Amino acid sequence: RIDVYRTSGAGGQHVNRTESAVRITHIPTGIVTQCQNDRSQHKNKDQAMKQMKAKLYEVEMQK
Amino acid sequence: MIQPQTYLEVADNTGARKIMCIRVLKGSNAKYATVGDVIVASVKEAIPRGAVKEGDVVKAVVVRTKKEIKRPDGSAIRFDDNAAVIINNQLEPRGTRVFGPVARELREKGFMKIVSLAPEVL
Amino acid sequence: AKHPVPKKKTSKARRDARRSHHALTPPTLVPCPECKAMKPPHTVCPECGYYAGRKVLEV
Amino acid sequence: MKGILGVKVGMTRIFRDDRAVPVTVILAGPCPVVQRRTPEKDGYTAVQLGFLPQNPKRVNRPLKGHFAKAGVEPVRILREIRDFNPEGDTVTVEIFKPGERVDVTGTSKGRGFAGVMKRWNFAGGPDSHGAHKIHRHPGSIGNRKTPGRVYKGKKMAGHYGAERVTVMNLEVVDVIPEENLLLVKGAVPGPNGGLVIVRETKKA
Amino acid sequence: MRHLKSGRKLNRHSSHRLALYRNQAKSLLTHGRITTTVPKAKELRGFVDHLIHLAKRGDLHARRLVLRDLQDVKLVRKLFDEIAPRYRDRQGGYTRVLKLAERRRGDGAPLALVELVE
Amino acid sequence: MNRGALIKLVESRYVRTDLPEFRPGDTVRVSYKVKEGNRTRIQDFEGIVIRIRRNGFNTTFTVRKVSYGVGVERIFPLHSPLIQKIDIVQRGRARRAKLYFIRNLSDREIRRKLRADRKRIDQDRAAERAA
RNA sequence: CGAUGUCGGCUCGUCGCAUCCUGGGGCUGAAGAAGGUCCCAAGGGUUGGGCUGUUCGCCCAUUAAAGCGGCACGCGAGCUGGGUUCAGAACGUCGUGAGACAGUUCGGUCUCUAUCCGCCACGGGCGCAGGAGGCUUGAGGGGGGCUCUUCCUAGUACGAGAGGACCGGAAGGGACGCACCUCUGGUUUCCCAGCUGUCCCUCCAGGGGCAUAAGCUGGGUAGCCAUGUGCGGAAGGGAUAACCGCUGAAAGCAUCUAAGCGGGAAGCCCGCCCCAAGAUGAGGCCUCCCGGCAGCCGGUAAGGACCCGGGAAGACCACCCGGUGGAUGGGCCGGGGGUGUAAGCGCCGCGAGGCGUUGAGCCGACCGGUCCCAAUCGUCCGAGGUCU
RNA sequence: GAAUGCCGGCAUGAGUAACGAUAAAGAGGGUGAGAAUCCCUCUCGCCGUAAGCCCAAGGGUUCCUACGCAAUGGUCGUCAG
Ligand SMILES: [Mg+2]
Ligand SMILES: [Mg+2]
Ligand SMILES: [Mg+2]
Ligand SMILES: [Mg+2]
Ligand SMILES: [Mg+2]
Ligand SMILES: [Mg+2]
Ligand SMILES: [Mg+2]
Ligand SMILES: [Mg+2]
Ligand SMILES: [Mg+2]
Ligand SMILES: [Mg+2]
Ligand SMILES: [Mg+2]
Ligand SMILES: [Mg+2]
Ligand SMILES: [Mg+2]
Ligand SMILES: [Mg+2]
Ligand SMILES: [Mg+2]
Ligand SMILES: [Mg+2]
Ligand SMILES: [Mg+2]
Ligand SMILES: [Mg+2]
Ligand SMILES: [Mg+2]
Ligand SMILES: [Mg+2]
Ligand SMILES: [Mg+2]
Ligand SMILES: [Mg+2]
Ligand SMILES: [Mg+2]
Ligand SMILES: [Mg+2]
Ligand SMILES: [Mg+2]
Ligand SMILES: [Mg+2]
Ligand SMILES: [Mg+2]
Ligand SMILES: [Mg+2]
Ligand SMILES: [Mg+2]
Ligand SMILES: [Mg+2]
Ligand SMILES: [Mg+2]
Ligand SMILES: [Mg+2]
Ligand SMILES: [Mg+2]
Ligand SMILES: [Mg+2]
Ligand SMILES: [Mg+2]
Ligand SMILES: [Mg+2]
Ligand SMILES: [Mg+2]
Ligand SMILES: [Mg+2]
Ligand SMILES: [Mg+2]
Ligand SMILES: [Mg+2]
Ligand SMILES: [Mg+2]
Ligand SMILES: [Mg+2]
Ligand SMILES: [Mg+2]
Ligand SMILES: [Mg+2]
Ligand SMILES: [Mg+2]
Ligand SMILES: [Mg+2]
Ligand SMILES: [Mg+2]
Ligand SMILES: [Mg+2]
Ligand SMILES: [Mg+2]
Ligand SMILES: [Mg+2]
Ligand SMILES: [Mg+2]
Ligand SMILES: [Mg+2]
Ligand SMILES: [Mg+2]
Ligand SMILES: [Mg+2]
Ligand SMILES: [Mg+2]
Ligand SMILES: [Mg+2]
Ligand SMILES: [Mg+2]
Ligand SMILES: [Mg+2]
Ligand SMILES: [Mg+2]
Ligand SMILES: [Mg+2]
Ligand SMILES: [Mg+2]
Ligand SMILES: [Mg+2]
Ligand SMILES: [Mg+2]
Ligand SMILES: [Mg+2]
Ligand SMILES: [Mg+2]
Ligand SMILES: [Mg+2]
Ligand SMILES: [Mg+2]
Ligand SMILES: [Mg+2]
Ligand SMILES: [Mg+2]
Ligand SMILES: [Mg+2]
Ligand SMILES: [Mg+2]
Ligand SMILES: [Mg+2]
Ligand SMILES: [Mg+2]
Ligand SMILES: [Mg+2]
Ligand SMILES: [Mg+2]
Ligand SMILES: [Mg+2]
Ligand SMILES: [Mg+2]
Ligand SMILES: [Mg+2]
Ligand SMILES: [Mg+2]
Ligand SMILES: [Mg+2]
Ligand SMILES: [Mg+2]
Ligand SMILES: [Mg+2]
Ligand SMILES: [Mg+2]
Ligand SMILES: [Mg+2]
Ligand SMILES: [Mg+2]
Ligand SMILES: [Mg+2]
Ligand SMILES: [Mg+2]
Ligand SMILES: [Mg+2]
Ligand SMILES: [Mg+2]
Ligand SMILES: [Mg+2]
Ligand SMILES: [Mg+2]
Ligand SMILES: [Mg+2]
Ligand SMILES: [Mg+2]
Ligand SMILES: [Mg+2]
Ligand SMILES: [Mg+2]
Ligand SMILES: [Mg+2]
Ligand SMILES: [Mg+2]
Ligand SMILES: [Mg+2]
Ligand SMILES: [Mg+2]
Ligand SMILES: [Mg+2]
Ligand SMILES: [Mg+2]
Ligand SMILES: [Mg+2]
Ligand SMILES: [Mg+2]
Ligand SMILES: [Mg+2]
Ligand SMILES: [Mg+2]
Ligand SMILES: [Mg+2]
Ligand SMILES: [Mg+2]
Ligand SMILES: [Mg+2]
Ligand SMILES: [Mg+2]
Ligand SMILES: [Mg+2]
Ligand SMILES: [Mg+2]
Ligand SMILES: [Mg+2]
Ligand SMILES: [Mg+2]
Ligand SMILES: [Mg+2]
Ligand SMILES: [Mg+2]
Ligand SMILES: [Mg+2]
Ligand SMILES: [Mg+2]
Ligand SMILES: [Mg+2]
Ligand SMILES: [Mg+2]
Ligand SMILES: [Mg+2]
Ligand SMILES: [Mg+2]
Ligand SMILES: [Mg+2]
Ligand SMILES: [Mg+2]
Ligand SMILES: [Mg+2]
Ligand SMILES: [Mg+2]
Ligand SMILES: [Mg+2]
Ligand SMILES: [Mg+2]
Ligand SMILES: [Mg+2]
Ligand SMILES: [Mg+2]
Ligand SMILES: [Mg+2]
Ligand SMILES: [Mg+2]
Ligand SMILES: [Mg+2]
Ligand SMILES: [Mg+2]
Ligand SMILES: [Mg+2]
Ligand SMILES: [Mg+2]
Ligand SMILES: [Mg+2]
Ligand SMILES: [Mg+2]
Ligand SMILES: [Mg+2]
Ligand SMILES: [Mg+2]
Ligand SMILES: [Mg+2]
Ligand SMILES: [Mg+2]
Ligand SMILES: [Mg+2]
Ligand SMILES: [Mg+2]
Ligand SMILES: [Mg+2]
Ligand SMILES: [Mg+2]
Ligand SMILES: [Mg+2]
Ligand SMILES: [Mg+2]
Ligand SMILES: [Mg+2]
Ligand SMILES: [Mg+2]
Ligand SMILES: [Mg+2]
Ligand SMILES: [Mg+2]
Ligand SMILES: [Mg+2]
Ligand SMILES: [Mg+2]
Ligand SMILES: [Mg+2]
Ligand SMILES: [Mg+2]
Ligand SMILES: [Mg+2]
Ligand SMILES: [Mg+2]
Ligand SMILES: [Zn+2]
Repeated sequence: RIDVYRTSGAGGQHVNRTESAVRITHIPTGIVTQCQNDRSQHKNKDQAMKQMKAKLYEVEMQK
Repeated sequence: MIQPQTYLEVADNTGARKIMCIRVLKGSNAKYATVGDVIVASVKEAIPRGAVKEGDVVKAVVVRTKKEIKRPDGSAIRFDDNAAVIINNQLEPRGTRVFGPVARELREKGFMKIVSLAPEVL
Repeated sequence: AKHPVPKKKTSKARRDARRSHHALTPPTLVPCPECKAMKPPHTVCPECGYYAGRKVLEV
Repeated sequence: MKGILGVKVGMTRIFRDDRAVPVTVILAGPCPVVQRRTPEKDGYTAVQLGFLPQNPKRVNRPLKGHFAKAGVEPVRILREIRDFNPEGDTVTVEIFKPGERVDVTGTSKGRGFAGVMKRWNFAGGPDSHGAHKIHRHPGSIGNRKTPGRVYKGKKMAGHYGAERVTVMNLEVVDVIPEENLLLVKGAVPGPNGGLVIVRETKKA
Repeated sequence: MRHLKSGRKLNRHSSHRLALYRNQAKSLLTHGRITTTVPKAKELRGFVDHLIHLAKRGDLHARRLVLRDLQDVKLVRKLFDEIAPRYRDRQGGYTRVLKLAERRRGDGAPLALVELVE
Repeated sequence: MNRGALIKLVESRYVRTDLPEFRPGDTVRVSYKVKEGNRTRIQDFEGIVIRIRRNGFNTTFTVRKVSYGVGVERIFPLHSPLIQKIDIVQRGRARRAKLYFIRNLSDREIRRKLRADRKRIDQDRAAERAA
């Protein structure tokens, strides 16, 4: 369940009217993960898939 | 007139001394609880080793209000404090006794246990 | 606020049309039964000082 | 569809079965029927009723000819009750019995030029936290370039009250014929001395 | 809304309005007739009538009541001894207001005379 | 018409004449009809009258008492048909019409501030002498 | 780019329906209750709070539900300015450096007057072929539209049990809306009382001003009010949506449809409340008025306006009442109501004070009465009725 | 005919905002062509470690008196720096 919203902090106008930050919440696992580094919503969504793969790889490892 | 943030004296011996109303249980958005209404409250002060402790989230029924209560006979009654008796999910008192008088409004709303336990019903 | 300002000069027509309610009404006067001078009703006649058929004021 | 004209006299409470019941007292009768409207003549059914007695010295000739044509002395107020045709020539409080339900029409109290908070129960603004000269203001009245206008019927400040208001389904608590008094439970529009109309309720 | 509210404000706060009436009352009772604005004159009547009615009573108490407003012993002596007897058989309506025909030049105010009745 | 006399007329049927006079400050016992389940009984309420709100028939009064450690105030319509009787149990002398101030007073201070009204007590004894 | 103010909040909403709830329905791995899934349905409703500038999101307590979106990701000539986008300063980092960072941190001027459209109200003008005073019809338009719990039916149907109805009744709530002030509870700018300091009148006593634009305190009528009181959502009628049918061919059977007919939603149309004949398509009913030269001049009629006393009417205007053949306002009188035993005198006490006279005195609005004062006296408009 | 051109004149906003501390005014008499605004009297309020008095700096006849009110005085003016 990919959520989208506006980035937080510095940036100017192009951070006030832009939903550039993403949050990918996995429904069955309950793990959440966000990103807001780059100005692009999908350069952040790339990151959020990456980190999200990482959190599941951690949990399936912990089993 | 009880609402969220309102502190109530607890007029039982469950061990709670003061509770803070956090919801009035009367539909989706009742603004105020009066005598005979049920509330959810947080226990803010309680004496040691009571049945209830500080931080507990309880239910209670209002037995006295400082805002006067109007009756169909045109009279009214008013108390010096706002007080409640802590109850379980069956509207039964969790304590063995209740202190101070309580309003007769309780009788018609089905709080007989509490009414009989009270030293006076006014 | 942000200092509202007229968008267009008011035309001579529209300016004058706005004044279509500005004409004065003449004063309402009645004759004084004593000295027959015109004066406003319900006031003491300033010309002879009578009101209600009696002398009230020195003239 | 019975009805009568009346004046609002005041409020009290009476005691009925150990209950305090709030009432407005209304001096309703007696009303002479001074004209009947017929389908054949007027296109509809109604009775023009009179109330209260008036000084002939203040009644001009046209009104007098209207009064004279009917069997009636001059009256201060003429009003029609729709779809009502009393057999008699005079309507009194006797037409209502305790327990019947009535609609009462009156002129509400005037508040003159009323604010958006009083008129329409708007929330106004904060009274601190930086609020600047808008404590009782309406706030936004629109959107932006689309639609670039304000809706008809926008709730705004303006005159409020001194208007026709009908409160429906009021209980007749008592009727006191020797005084032409009607006791109605609860509240009736308008001031004491106010002219009201009492009708059989349209509620079932 | 002003529904059924009695009394004029005359654009003065509580104590100024009070001092206005007293001062005018003093002025009326001294000269028997004054000119003021129509509204001041209308409002004045009731205030002075009351003072006169106390003077008709004549007792020490009334003298002390009236003194609260008039403050001047001699004027009250005049109120009780000279003015008051002229109204012994008259019940109220001790003053009279009549409107003047010409307005004040500087501010257009309509004027009236206020006078003690004969 | 006389709107006031009209209201007085409507009120006349419900007026009580049997109740005794008291003032703010007196101690009074009010015998009140009370309903419990399917029966009615009489329950006594005794306390200080701290307020009489006058409006003819619509007069009401307020009685304050301490009950099992809790202040209680009842407001009674002076002409309520639910009042069996009122008993004057003591006459107090106050120097004002509304005794709200006793809400914040100790019992000792109340007793001090509200001295026995000896005049009205003596008067009471003068009556209750029946011929 | 000779300027289209940029997040979020607040205020005010309105619209869409891909419907969160309520209403209707089909299928169900639908026994019942409760769900799942899809169809119809936008009428109304869609909570309070902790965190963070936050939108978002998480959490607490509830709920019938806590819908998703458009409107310059609505709304700064409506407010906020916490976040972003100035100048100061600091951390981390980069750079020899000056300095720099969709990195962070503390701080940081948001502009009284609306011309036009638009909107909320209120008038003036003319029109509605004669002129006037009343009472109305309703084309058209707006408002309103929510919902829960409990009990009876009935612990019946269903069910091994635990559980537990359809339909039909009854009671009581939540929020919202309109109106009201009898009750409850506010305010009550001088209605009453108490008190301090000071100056004054007149030494005592008794008072007055000032301490706020009430000096402070205790109360407080009317009016205006909600927290208080009454009432509203409908009922019912009509046509429908999905859906369920009756009869029934094309197509010998079959089919709710091709001809017909029926049932069927909080929705639509009426019904309820309010506006409303500038409805120029200007409606209807009742009553009153009848000389000089499709024009014009004058004086009138029915009536109206001016002027005045006023009003729970009101910014002005308007509306309503009254104007000496009158109770309209002020006074005065009675009652209500508030305050709570005035001054003066007497008695007790050395005194502060107490007691009596005394529920006294004072006393705005409320309910009335009374011509005492003031609405004196008057003035001006205003029909002579267009043609087939 | 345009340069947010230059100089001058006159419009619109508009009889609109405002008339510059909420310390406060009222009456009688006089003057005068004209008076809420000038003179006088009484009443009322405000300041009183000043909003009173004295000195210096700066200003430079504003001082006093008589006669005046076109302009100056944010209204008026017979009054006045
Ligand atoms: Mg940057
Ligand atoms: Mg962008
Ligand atoms: Mg408390
Ligand atoms: Mg703790
Ligand atoms: Mg703890
Ligand atoms: Mg206790
Ligand atoms: Mg500003
Ligand atoms: Mg503005
Ligand atoms: Mg332009
Ligand atoms: Mg312009
Ligand atoms: Mg012209
Ligand atoms: Mg012109
Ligand atoms: Mg009865
Ligand atoms: Mg009004
Ligand atoms: Mg407002
Ligand atoms: Mg409202
Ligand atoms: Mg409101
Ligand atoms: Mg309202
Ligand atoms: Mg709203
Ligand atoms: Mg709010
Ligand atoms: Mg706020
Ligand atoms: Mg507010
Ligand atoms: Mg600010
Ligand atoms: Mg402010
Ligand atoms: Mg548009
Ligand atoms: Mg109106
Ligand atoms: Mg009902
Ligand atoms: Mg108003
Ligand atoms: Mg008003
Ligand atoms: Mg106001
Ligand atoms: Mg009045
Ligand atoms: Mg006035
Ligand atoms: Mg004022
Ligand atoms: Mg002014
Ligand atoms: Mg003062
Ligand atoms: Mg006095
Ligand atoms: Mg005049
Ligand atoms: Mg009354
Ligand atoms: Mg006794
Ligand atoms: Mg005692
Ligand atoms: Mg006690
Ligand atoms: Mg640009
Ligand atoms: Mg431009
Ligand atoms: Mg809103
Ligand atoms: Mg749909
Ligand atoms: Mg459904
Ligand atoms: Mg289903
Ligand atoms: Mg089921
Ligand atoms: Mg489906
Ligand atoms: Mg909907
Ligand atoms: Mg809608
Ligand atoms: Mg919706
Ligand atoms: Mg929430
Ligand atoms: Mg918050
Ligand atoms: Mg948040
Ligand atoms: Mg915070
Ligand atoms: Mg977040
Ligand atoms: Mg929870
Ligand atoms: Mg925006
Ligand atoms: Mg966008
Ligand atoms: Mg967009
Ligand atoms: Mg914003
Ligand atoms: Mg804007
Ligand atoms: Mg704009
Ligand atoms: Mg700031
Ligand atoms: Mg900041
Ligand atoms: Mg910050
Ligand atoms: Mg710069
Ligand atoms: Mg370095
Ligand atoms: Mg260097
Ligand atoms: Mg850079
Ligand atoms: Mg930076
Ligand atoms: Mg700072
Ligand atoms: Mg910063
Ligand atoms: Mg701004
Ligand atoms: Mg304009
Ligand atoms: Mg325009
Ligand atoms: Mg018009
Ligand atoms: Mg024409
Ligand atoms: Mg219609
Ligand atoms: Mg139209
Ligand atoms: Mg409609
Ligand atoms: Mg049973
Ligand atoms: Mg059975
Ligand atoms: Mg049912
Ligand atoms: Mg049912
Ligand atoms: Mg209900
Ligand atoms: Mg409500
Ligand atoms: Mg009242
Ligand atoms: Mg009240
Ligand atoms: Mg009250
Ligand atoms: Mg009051
Ligand atoms: Mg006084
Ligand atoms: Mg005082
Ligand atoms: Mg007084
Ligand atoms: Mg001392
Ligand atoms: Mg003093
Ligand atoms: Mg002296
Ligand atoms: Mg003394
Ligand atoms: Mg002084
Ligand atoms: Mg002062
Ligand atoms: Mg202070
Ligand atoms: Mg007070
Ligand atoms: Mg109070
Ligand atoms: Mg409320
Ligand atoms: Mg209801
Ligand atoms: Mg067919
Ligand atoms: Mg049907
Ligand atoms: Mg229906
Ligand atoms: Mg419904
Ligand atoms: Mg009409
Ligand atoms: Mg109408
Ligand atoms: Mg018409
Ligand atoms: Mg017509
Ligand atoms: Mg008026
Ligand atoms: Mg008239
Ligand atoms: Mg006349
Ligand atoms: Mg007479
Ligand atoms: Mg009168
Ligand atoms: Mg009178
Ligand atoms: Mg009394
Ligand atoms: Mg005494
Ligand atoms: Mg005494
Ligand atoms: Mg002695
Ligand atoms: Mg009295
Ligand atoms: Mg008479
Ligand atoms: Mg005349
Ligand atoms: Mg040129
Ligand atoms: Mg060219
Ligand atoms: Mg040029
Ligand atoms: Mg130039
Ligand atoms: Mg210019
Ligand atoms: Mg101009
Ligand atoms: Mg003007
Ligand atoms: Mg303007
Ligand atoms: Mg203006
Ligand atoms: Mg103006
Ligand atoms: Mg101004
Ligand atoms: Mg102005
Ligand atoms: Mg100035
Ligand atoms: Mg000024
Ligand atoms: Mg002034
Ligand atoms: Mg003179
Ligand atoms: Mg002279
Ligand atoms: Mg003078
Ligand atoms: Mg002083
Ligand atoms: Mg000193
Ligand atoms: Mg020098
Ligand atoms: Mg110079
Ligand atoms: Mg010189
Ligand atoms: Mg000279
Ligand atoms: Mg000059
Ligand atoms: Mg001059
Ligand atoms: Mg000048
Ligand atoms: Mg100047
Ligand atoms: Mg001169
Ligand atoms: Mg000089
Ligand atoms: Zn004359």
